[PDB]
Amino acid sequence: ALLRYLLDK
Amino acid sequence: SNAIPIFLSVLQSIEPEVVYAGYDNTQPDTSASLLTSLNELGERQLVRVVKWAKALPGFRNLHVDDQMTLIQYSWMGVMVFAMGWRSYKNVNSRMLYFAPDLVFNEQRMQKSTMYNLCVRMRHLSQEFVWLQVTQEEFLCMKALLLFSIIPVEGLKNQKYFDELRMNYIKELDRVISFQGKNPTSSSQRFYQLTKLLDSLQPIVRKLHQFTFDLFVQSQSLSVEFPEMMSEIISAQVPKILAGMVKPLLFH
Ligand SMILES: C[C@]12CCC(=O)C[C@@H]1CC[C@@H]1[C@@H]2CC[C@]2(C)[C@@H](O)CC[C@@H]12
Repeated sequence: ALLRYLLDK
Repeated sequence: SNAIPIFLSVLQSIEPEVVYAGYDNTQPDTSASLLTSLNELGERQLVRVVKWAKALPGFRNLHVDDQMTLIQYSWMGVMVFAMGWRSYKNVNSRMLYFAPDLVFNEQRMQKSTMYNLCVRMRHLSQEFVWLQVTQEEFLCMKALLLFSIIPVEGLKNQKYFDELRMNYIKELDRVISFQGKNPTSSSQRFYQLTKLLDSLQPIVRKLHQFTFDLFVQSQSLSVEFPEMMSEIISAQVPKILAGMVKPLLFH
């Protein structure tokens, strides 16, 4: 998560 | 692959804006205060690095797993390179311009407990001065740093990465010749700038060792790591130190 959260935005 | 005046337009348009560390410059500097601020600065910059990478043409066409891999492994190099550029443009590489509110003189380099790494980073900044790096060269070279470190077992779609990286290498090659030189002077310039990029890797490796040391001792040293910094440093940095990645050089 988190880095994945930013990439999915 | 993409027109030279257009490339520079795209790279200029997506270039991250200035970020401040939020440091209290009225306080007395300690090792913990300076290193925590650098950690906080890295988290703030990392958010911009993700937004920047997503706008780099071709990057988001990679499998999302490879996109994660690239950012996780190359964020150190991208930030250190941009820091060297900031120090070149703002203080003629005489000090380390991490942020407008976090500039390292010799005193802060000593109290940071990574004095020798700071010296190495100032030497990198001085190369900008000696080479007179253009803004156009800087932007192209920084984009290339996203393609500088890969897993030893490769990426999910290694072949597409290979061609995209070759493309961005060609963009640098075309930007240098776009600026008026003879082909001999352009060939030397390409070698100089790619050698400059390769010289980043020993510095980055020492920084990865140093940040993992701080992370291990963060509680005892009162050095705080923000959340996303902690997630990458506790996951991908150990793999780096275990030799599970390979740098992609030019020389
Ligand atoms: C990338 C940063 C923060 C962003 C920048 O301008 C370069 C600088 C290089 C040292 C780093 C720092 C982030 C935080 C780090 C990783 C500390 O943990 C140890 C060395 C630091």
